[PDB]
Amino acid sequence: SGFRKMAFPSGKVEGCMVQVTCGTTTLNGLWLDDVVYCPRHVICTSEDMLNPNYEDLLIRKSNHNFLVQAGNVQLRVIGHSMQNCVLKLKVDTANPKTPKYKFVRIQPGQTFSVLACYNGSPSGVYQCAMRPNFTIKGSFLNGSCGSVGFNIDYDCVSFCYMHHMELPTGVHAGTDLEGNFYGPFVDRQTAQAAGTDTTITVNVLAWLYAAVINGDRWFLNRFTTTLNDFNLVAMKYNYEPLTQDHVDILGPLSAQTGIAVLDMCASLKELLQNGMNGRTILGSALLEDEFTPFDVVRQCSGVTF
Amino acid sequence: SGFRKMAFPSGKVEGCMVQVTCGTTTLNGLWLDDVVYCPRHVICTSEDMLNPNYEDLLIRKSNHNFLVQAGNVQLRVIGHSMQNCVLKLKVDTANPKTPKYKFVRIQPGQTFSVLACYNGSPSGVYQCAMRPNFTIKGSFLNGSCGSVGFNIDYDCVSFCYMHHMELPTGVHAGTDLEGNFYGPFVDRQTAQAAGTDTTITVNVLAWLYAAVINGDRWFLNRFTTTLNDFNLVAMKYNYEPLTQDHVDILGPLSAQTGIAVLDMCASLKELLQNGMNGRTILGSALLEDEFTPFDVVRQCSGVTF
Ligand SMILES: C[C@@H](O)CC(=O)N(c1ccc(C(C)(C)C)cc1)[C@@H](C(=O)NC1CCCCC1)c1cccnc1
Ligand SMILES: C[C@@H](O)CC(=O)N(c1ccc(C(C)(C)C)cc1)[C@@H](C(=O)NC1CCCCC1)c1cccnc1
Repeated sequence: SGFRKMAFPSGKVEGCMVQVTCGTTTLNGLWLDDVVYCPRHVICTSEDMLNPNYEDLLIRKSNHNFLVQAGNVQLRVIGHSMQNCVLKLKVDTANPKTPKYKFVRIQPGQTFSVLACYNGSPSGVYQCAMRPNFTIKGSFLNGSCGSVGFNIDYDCVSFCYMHHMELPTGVHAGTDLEGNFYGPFVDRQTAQAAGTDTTITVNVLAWLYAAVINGDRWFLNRFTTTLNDFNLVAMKYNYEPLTQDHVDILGPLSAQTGIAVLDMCASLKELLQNGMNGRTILGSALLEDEFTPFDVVRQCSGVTF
Repeated sequence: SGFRKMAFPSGKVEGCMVQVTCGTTTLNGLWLDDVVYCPRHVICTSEDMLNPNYEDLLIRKSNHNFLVQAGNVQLRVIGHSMQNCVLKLKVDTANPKTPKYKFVRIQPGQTFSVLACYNGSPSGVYQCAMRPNFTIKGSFLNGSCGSVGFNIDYDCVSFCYMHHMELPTGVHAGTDLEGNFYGPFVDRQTAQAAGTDTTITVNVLAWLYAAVINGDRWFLNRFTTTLNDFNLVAMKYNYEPLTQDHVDILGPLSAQTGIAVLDMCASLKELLQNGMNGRTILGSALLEDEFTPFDVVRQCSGVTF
């Protein structure tokens, strides 16, 4: 029993973290096979942050201008290239600790673990969701750039996020491992606004099922609703519209608990319209939306890796 | 910026997890040097759970009755002994992945990371506090027994918790790595009550400092208070009494923020007496007490390992 924001075991990713230095700027890189991946803004100076021309700045850099350090050993950089917003540094040694891996571009509302690093060394690990507005609410200090987000399936690490920047609002923005930003953000020090941050409705429902599984059920009500009726409520409260795909994804939890998805929607509707009256659900006084239906099944079934 | 419940990187502990089977019971063990540590109730059957005589049950077990498996390789058990509530299985191979480690018995209110495991394989990692009543509110399913809790200081793993049981209330109980339970709990299937679960006052204050550091400050009030006056409020709300030791431990955060500790106590007093009026602090609608002053400084300073 019990329900916690649980990250994946981070060891397979720890063995891939390296330090990348270019000039006076150091950040984190990801060493898989003989390629080190890192944010291209490693080539930026104080001058460059406001409006960098990355192609022009890159041209002034040769292989020997990138120092890559794994622990205390120095990798030899034998090639470099820019792919969208990431740099790919070819090194002369394949990482002996390279796990089975894939690069994946995740959908908004999906979750992943972040291994926060500084100077190529791991600091901690925590679970995140890609917000509907393509930000993440992480914990990142100066130098955390190039830390990665990932999921693990048995023995395979799916890398889905590289950290690039903090917005002036204090939320975080970054790329997939092909260097394409999630959302409309760009890697320059300019004012950038995130859009409206809506709540991931299918995730809240999954967490309500997790609560029922754990015995927390004061919120189960006497009503049902319809998809269209519920979504009238979701829109007023900045919740993502619920679709039949979402209902289908909740199927396994619905079957485990015997609670029809639309019945749980009606409970959520009453929760949105009346609040929680000073009660808690799974130790929280807010409706939590950073657990997917898969996350719930994993933690309530004990899937290992 | 940002503040998250952050666990330590778990790789050094992943390399120490093994599977221990005795008869039909399998759980997790911890393999350090040539010793495997695990809960002694691995020797229990269905019969034994209500009132086991562990000494008598142990006598019926020889070295070859313990199967220890690390990944898919079998360790040879060349000795066994009971130390309080843990079994120590001497194996013929020292773990090549043994990290620098220590066994530590932590104080109530201190935090640690838990690497939840099943069948010797890691499932996830999360941050926990040892409650004042010596329970932990974890996420543990059947078979999680022998999963460990730990802190890391640079290169040294301090093991402080081994999971043994779930109470009928759904909270969790376990031992240090010498097999002494935290709290009054025993390893048998009998009704066991935790006492009153009080709030870790010094941890709430630390988290309030984390909020100020992060720009969340609507709760800073115009009052101050005294230690004795504040503690009158703490007692009404089941908060741990605050001591001058606690004030001293908060010194670094007080100096970083320029907010005297007793001023923050007065803000907390108003928060306890008036609630949060539907506002949030660091994304929470409750007062969070599972961050120590050290945890806050680490996450707000970027200490790596
Ligand atoms: C240094 C780099 O290795 C990693 C790094 O930490 N940061 C970073 C610094 C410059 C850049 C440029 C692309 C502008 C060059 C990109 C990221 C800062 C950061 O984003 N500051 C923002 C702040 C408001 C807008 C301007 C930049 C940071 C701090 C905390 C968490 N995450 C990130
Ligand atoms: C099987 C063992 O390897 C690990 C294990 O998972 N559990 C365990 C089972 C028996 C025992 C005895 C000491 C009684 C033999 C100790 C622990 C159960 C558990 O505690 N059930 C409680 C339930 C109410 C009171 C009776 C025992 C569990 C489930 C979920 C989380 N944590 C633990």
